[PDB]
Amino acid sequence: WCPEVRDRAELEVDITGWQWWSPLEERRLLPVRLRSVNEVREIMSKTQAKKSA
Amino acid sequence: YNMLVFRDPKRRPQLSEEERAKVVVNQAEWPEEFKDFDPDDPYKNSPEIIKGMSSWNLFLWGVECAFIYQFYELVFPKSI
Amino acid sequence: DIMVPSFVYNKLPVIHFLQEKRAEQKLRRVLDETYTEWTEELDQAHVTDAITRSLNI
Amino acid sequence: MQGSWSVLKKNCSNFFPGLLAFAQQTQEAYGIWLRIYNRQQKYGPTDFVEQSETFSPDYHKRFHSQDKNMWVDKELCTEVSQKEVARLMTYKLDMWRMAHCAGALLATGGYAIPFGLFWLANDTWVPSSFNLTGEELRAWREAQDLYRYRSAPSYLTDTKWHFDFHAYPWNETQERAWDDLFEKNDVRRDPKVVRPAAEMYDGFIKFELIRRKSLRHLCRSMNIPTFPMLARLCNGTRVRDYWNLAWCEDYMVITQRLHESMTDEELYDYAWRRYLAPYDKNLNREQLMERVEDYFEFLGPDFVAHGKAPNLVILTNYVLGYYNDPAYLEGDISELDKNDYDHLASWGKDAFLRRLEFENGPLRDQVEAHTQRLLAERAAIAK
Amino acid sequence: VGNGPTFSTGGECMNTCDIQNAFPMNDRGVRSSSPFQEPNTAIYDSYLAWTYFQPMDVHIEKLPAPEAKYYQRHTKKPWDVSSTELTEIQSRKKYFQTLGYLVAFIYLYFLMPKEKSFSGLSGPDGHWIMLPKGRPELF
Amino acid sequence: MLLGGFVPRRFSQFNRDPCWMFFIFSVGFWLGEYPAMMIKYNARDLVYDPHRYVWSHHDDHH
Amino acid sequence: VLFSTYRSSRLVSKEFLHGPVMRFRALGEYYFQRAWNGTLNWALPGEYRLYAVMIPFIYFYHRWHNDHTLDRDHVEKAMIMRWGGTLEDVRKLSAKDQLRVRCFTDIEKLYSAYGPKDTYLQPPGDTLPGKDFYR
Amino acid sequence: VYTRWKCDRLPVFQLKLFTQEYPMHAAVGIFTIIFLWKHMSHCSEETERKYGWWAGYPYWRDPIARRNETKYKQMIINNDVDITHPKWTGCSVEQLEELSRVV
Ligand SMILES: CCCCCCCCCCCCCCCCCC(=O)OC[C@H](COP(=O)([O-])OCC(O)COP(=O)([O-])OC[C@@H](COC(=O)CCCCCCCCCCCCCCCCC)OC(=O)CCCCCCCCCCCCCCCCC)OC(=O)CCCCCCCCCCCCCCCCC
Ligand SMILES: CCCCCCCCCCCCCCCCCC(=O)OC[C@H](COP(=O)([O-])OCC(O)COP(=O)([O-])OC[C@@H](COC(=O)CCCCCCCCCCCCCCCCC)OC(=O)CCCCCCCCCCCCCCCCC)OC(=O)CCCCCCCCCCCCCCCCC
Ligand SMILES: CCCCCCCCCCCCCCCCCC(=O)OC[C@H](COP(=O)([O-])OCC(O)COP(=O)([O-])OC[C@@H](COC(=O)CCCCCCCCCCCCCCCCC)OC(=O)CCCCCCCCCCCCCCCCC)OC(=O)CCCCCCCCCCCCCCCCC
Ligand SMILES: CCCCCCCCCCCCCCCCCC(=O)OC[C@H](COP(=O)([O-])OCC(O)COP(=O)([O-])OC[C@@H](COC(=O)CCCCCCCCCCCCCCCCC)OC(=O)CCCCCCCCCCCCCCCCC)OC(=O)CCCCCCCCCCCCCCCCC
Ligand SMILES: CCCCCCCCCCCCCCCCCC(=O)OC[C@H](COP(=O)([O-])OCC(O)COP(=O)([O-])OC[C@@H](COC(=O)CCCCCCCCCCCCCCCCC)OC(=O)CCCCCCCCCCCCCCCCC)OC(=O)CCCCCCCCCCCCCCCCC
Ligand SMILES: CCCCCCCCCCCCCCCCCC(=O)OC[C@H](COP(=O)(O)OCCN)OC(=O)CCCCCCCCCCCCCCCCC
Repeated sequence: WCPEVRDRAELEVDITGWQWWSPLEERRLLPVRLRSVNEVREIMSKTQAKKSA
Repeated sequence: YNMLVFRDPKRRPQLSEEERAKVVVNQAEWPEEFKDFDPDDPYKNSPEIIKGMSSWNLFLWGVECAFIYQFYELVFPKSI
Repeated sequence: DIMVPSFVYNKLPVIHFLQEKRAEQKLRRVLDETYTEWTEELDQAHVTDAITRSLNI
Repeated sequence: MQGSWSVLKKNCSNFFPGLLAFAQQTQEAYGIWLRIYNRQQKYGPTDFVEQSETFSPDYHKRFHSQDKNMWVDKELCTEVSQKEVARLMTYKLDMWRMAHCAGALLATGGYAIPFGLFWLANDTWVPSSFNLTGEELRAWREAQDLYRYRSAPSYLTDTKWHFDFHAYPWNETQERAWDDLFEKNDVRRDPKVVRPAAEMYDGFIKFELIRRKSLRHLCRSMNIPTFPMLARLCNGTRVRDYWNLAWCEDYMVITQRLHESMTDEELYDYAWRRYLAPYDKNLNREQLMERVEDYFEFLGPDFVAHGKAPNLVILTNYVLGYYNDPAYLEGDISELDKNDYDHLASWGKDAFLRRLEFENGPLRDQVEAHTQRLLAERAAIAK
Repeated sequence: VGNGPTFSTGGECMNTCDIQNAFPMNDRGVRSSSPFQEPNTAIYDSYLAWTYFQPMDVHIEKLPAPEAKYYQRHTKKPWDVSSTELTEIQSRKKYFQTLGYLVAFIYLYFLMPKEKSFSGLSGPDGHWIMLPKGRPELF
Repeated sequence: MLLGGFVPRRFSQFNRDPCWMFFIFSVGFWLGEYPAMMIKYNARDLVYDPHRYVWSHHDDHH
Repeated sequence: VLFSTYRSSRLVSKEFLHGPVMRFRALGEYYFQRAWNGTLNWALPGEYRLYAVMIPFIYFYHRWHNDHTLDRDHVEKAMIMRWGGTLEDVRKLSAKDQLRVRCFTDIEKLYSAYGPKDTYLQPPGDTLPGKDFYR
Repeated sequence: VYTRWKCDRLPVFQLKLFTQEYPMHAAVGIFTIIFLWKHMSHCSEETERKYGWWAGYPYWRDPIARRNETKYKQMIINNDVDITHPKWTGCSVEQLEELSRVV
């Protein structure tokens, strides 16, 4: 019932990817999180200014 | 505690002292198996697997098995 | 029967976490691209002015 | 695809007509290749004709270099048409498989006959010429697509895992390109967003440094026979030749806009030879055109300007991403209401399990407080 | 609550492992033993520390069942075997293997005599094989 | 790896788990075989083989 | 075409011997599939009870094999060589005599290198039979 | 998705493992097996007597002699060998009869 994880793990192991830690990808994705409303307001203002100019 | 090399695991505390002090203990809700619970002897009140079968009885059973293993040929020897 | 299964089982948590983060990233990108477009329409005052001029006033 | 008796009968019936058609195609393709080779030798760059050597920086092993050993003949349309190039590519695939089978036959004498029976029972490694009707051709294409589905995910996973484990992207745009490159075919990938991955991987690995296992996976995904694989510079040469022909045809089509005038079936075949459009997807002309335009966009303006395509590894991954179907999920959600460890219910809980339940259960705070207070009292008494 | 197992840990403590970030942290500050959220995760201190999760009866707001269209993916292939089917196959195979190994162990350690016994009462003394037959010219 | 499990606090608790019951039975066998050997092999009526000097492993391996 | 290379080609139904298999898996899982059962390279588990149960059983069956199959050969050789050099000569004795001889062999085994050497070295002047008794 | 370990059957996975994953190791192992069976697959009767028996060679019945006797009897009977031939004995049949009458 979580097929993507299963397929990725099985393929990684079948291609000699035994290791179970990926520090680099985690570092790229660790700080990802849904933004707050104020952050959304700031981003929308930035986009509107960019479109205007 | 330890029994030879086997050490009894201990649960790490998770509550702080302030929160812990506010906890009200009610042993009435606890199961009869664990009342007056003691970390140094948590299985004192635990039920026996077989009623009336003591640890010493099993120890003596093993000793008797050894005695049989060593003495049976003395009483019922067999030819080559 | 023993080794590959164990290493797959070890892999599962990290992959699950990374895929959840990836989906959150997709949702965040979807939200971030939304901007309200305020359109500008010809002011009716000029229309009124042109109407007056047509009257020869 | 697994072998079957029906396919065995089909191939046995069409064996000799298939051989005759293969011989005719061999003559035609030899003519086409003679024209192309003469043109390459006459007008080719000095490095391409002289076969300049490019060695790895670690073990100094020679391999084809994309920039030097690959050349796009922009003026090939004068001598050779697009259809001739497609025919040559198809014949190259069929000839590769036939040559491997013939080598096995010559090596093992008459002992390859049962292996031949196994071979004719499956359409995976038989030539296209063995199909004399539309239904047979459809089944053969289905078998090829099945093999591609079987092989491609391993290649994609190899590439992605190696890069992610041993390296990370430099900038955010590269991160986005890398992440979106390996998405499933159910979503549409923007070639402009994905292109920087080519330069990033050129920084990591070029086609001249491709490893032998990754090469084996790629050749599997391209329906290229791999046994005997041998050194990596043989199937590597096959891959280089096939993609050089594909790039020449792509330049011809882009310059002459032939795909717009190309018919539906020919367009589908053109996309298929690029590993963009599976036949089992039942794509229409709109989807085929979208995929072909995305492929051309991924090639980039520099391809037309100078005949330089992006990194071949990344290009192969991008095109094979269309065979990376979403992971299968079958079964109604109601199945999640069941239990998996009912067979253990008869065993119950032992003393240790009861202790764990008591300590970590809803009464955990009370037990923790009582235990800590008792320990503190005992420590105070000891002191 | 039942006695069933949970997501395997390997006897590891997730608050100090190399992939600890992949395990969610609860209010008490104890990282979960699984990618799932666990409220009552604990740590036990033997010679080495190990994390534990005790199953309990907890109610969770259940989102209504979606449609099959939005979560079913019919990309199954003839070579594909599901994890449940694989588990069934391996369970049966290991059951039969266990029976065979049990029989073999019994025969070896309680019935099979050792070869080349001094008295000759038990076990074979060896013999020759592949001897020529019907080849008078050989001699 | 010796991480956890039932651990009886003293002898009397070995009967609180079947596995430790079997363990204590085995320990009883182990320790009680020694007194049996003491009694059997230090018996008054035990007699050395008269023909013990006829043959020995020492001459065989030599 | 004759045999499938894929494990998916089933030879039996999914429900074949479901119950016994579930019982066997219940036996396997109850003690092993636990957080504290962390193995060291799959060979050394973390559950104490596994050691407590398996060490005695292994020792018991190994000892039974050694006593009834391996040391028996040495005992029989001693009996044969010391009492005629032939199996029939030994069988000419009574069960009690064989018991005495075998227990003397056990004595010799227990002494090993840490004991008196008169058990195999004949002191000068001893009246007991020598090595050439049966020759 | 397809994986060799999960989808292929055991013999197929074995062949794949020892042909495309550890082929050199398999080749070396086969070489060593051939060497062992070509140079370390013989045991003389004296060696068997010295070390070939758990408690020692039981000279009182000489099972090696019985084994060789059975071997030679079987060979002679099956192959129809005339052990009285001059080459085996080094003398003519008449000389053999004369010797038999003498002794
Ligand atoms: C009787 C003796 C037998 C001896 C034992 C043999 C044992 C078996 C071993 C295999 C033998 C060959 C089998 C037949 C192969 C078919 C012919 C062929 O080469 O096909 C092209 C094709 C070339 O592949 P490629 O990757 O495209 O080549 C890249 C080049 O850059 C390509 O260059 P390019 O890009 O410029 O393109 C050129 C292309 C352009 O042309 C075209 O595009 C037109 C098509 C041309 C090729 C058509 C091939 C058709 C194949 C099918 C034939 C019908 C089969 C019917 C089966 C059913 C029958 C009932 O034309 C070519 O393909 C020319 C290739 C070069 C010629 C190779 C032949 C050399 C040997 C023959 C001469 C021998 C002389 C002996 C003199 C003796 C003196 C004492 O061949 C292959 O697919 C390769 C073979 C695959 C199997 C390999 C197995 C291992 C081999 C190890 C050999 C080691 C040495 C021998 C000792 C072995 C000890 C263990
Ligand atoms: C008339 C025709 C036209 C003319 C002729 C034309 C030319 C024809 C020839 C060329 C054809 C080429 C294409 C062939 C394609 C098909 C290949 C194939 O076999 O596919 C698998 C094929 C099924 O294919 P499929 O179902 O279509 O699936 C294909 C998929 O795509 C799956 O695909 P995949 O890629 O996953 O599968 C690949 C798989 C292929 O492999 C397999 O799948 C394994 C096949 C065998 C499995 C057997 C399982 C059953 C075992 C039973 C055991 C006995 C049971 C008890 C019997 C009791 C009987 C009383 O793995 C491999 O490729 C491994 C390659 C290994 C290479 C080995 C190289 C060794 C080199 C040695 C080292 C040298 C180093 C250098 C040394 C240098 C020193 C100087 O397998 C079978 O059909 C199984 C047949 C089993 C037969 C019965 C069992 C054996 C019977 C033996 C009888 C012996 C009698 C004599 C005894 C005498 C005693 C004294
Ligand atoms: C639980 C227990 C179960 C039972 C277990 C049984 C016991 C097993 C114990 C040991 C197992 C491991 C042994 C490993 C040994 C070391 C291997 C090694 O070092 O390999 C390095 C290396 C690794 O191979 P690779 O190319 O890198 O990739 C291998 C992958 O498997 C390629 O995979 P891929 O995915 O990349 O490609 C897949 C696909 C890709 O598709 C294709 O490639 C298209 C189709 C290609 C067809 C074949 C083309 C061949 C072209 C000519 C090759 C050169 C010939 C040289 C001259 C002839 C020498 C004899 O290829 C295939 O489907 C190949 C089908 C082959 C089917 C045959 C497999 C063997 C089954 C048994 C049949 C023979 C039984 C004999 C004994 C019994 C007799 C009564 O080997 C080679 O370079 C291959 C050289 C092949 C030379 C020819 C064979 C020499 C061996 C003696 C043959 C004797 C024939 C006797 C006939 C009958 C006489 C009565
Ligand atoms: C049942 C059949 C049994 C058969 C047994 C025979 C052996 C197997 C047969 C063949 C099996 C099929 C597969 C073979 C391997 C394929 C390799 C491959 O993929 O190559 C692709 C490759 C094509 O790629 P490419 O891009 O065109 O060029 C490669 C790049 O240059 C690559 O660029 P790169 O960057 O890699 O450049 C480096 C490259 C550069 O090399 C090349 O690639 C160039 C081609 C090779 C040149 C080799 C000759 C070098 C000069 C020799 C000078 C000797 C002087 C001695 C004077 C003595 C005076 C008394 O490699 C080297 O540097 C290696 C040099 C060789 C070093 C040899 C060291 C040996 C040490 C010996 C130790 C002691 C031994 C024991 C004691 C002995 C004494 C008591 O193929 C070749 O280049 C040539 C392939 C030749 C295949 C072998 C043909 C076999 C013919 C057999 C005939 C006899 C049969 C007897 C039968 C007996 C009864 C059964
Ligand atoms: C119908 C079968 C094929 C017929 C022939 C076909 C055409 C020819 C094929 C190729 C011939 C190669 C010739 C030699 C090339 C160069 C190498 C060399 O120097 O060779 C020396 C020598 C050959 O002598 P020669 O040079 O021809 O000249 C004679 C000299 O005068 C002798 O001078 P010497 O001083 O060297 O003599 C010492 C001794 C030297 O002999 C040896 O050292 C024997 C070495 C055997 C190597 C086996 C390689 C494969 C190993 C696979 C992995 C096994 C792992 C461990 C498993 C343990 C538990 C089973 O020589 C012999 O007496 C040779 C007898 C060889 C008999 C081979 C029988 C193989 C049985 C395999 C059983 C596998 C059971 C697996 C059960 C699994 C169940 C789940 O040994 C070998 O070549 C050994 C390899 C033979 C391979 C044959 C083809 C594959 C196997 C087919 C039969 C399979 C039967 C399965 C039965 C299953 C029962 C349950
Ligand atoms: C190719 C033969 C050509 C000539 C015709 C021979 C017909 C003989 C009569 C057969 C009657 C019983 C048939 C029963 C069904 C057999 C189905 C079968 O072959 O399945 C193979 C099966 C393993 O199947 P699996 O690999 O898991 O996947 C199969 C799907 N691809 O494997 C098994 O489970 C084993 C099943 C064995 C069944 C008996 C096979 C006997 C074959 C004898 C051939 C030799 C000639 C016999 C001539 C007889 C004349 C009277």
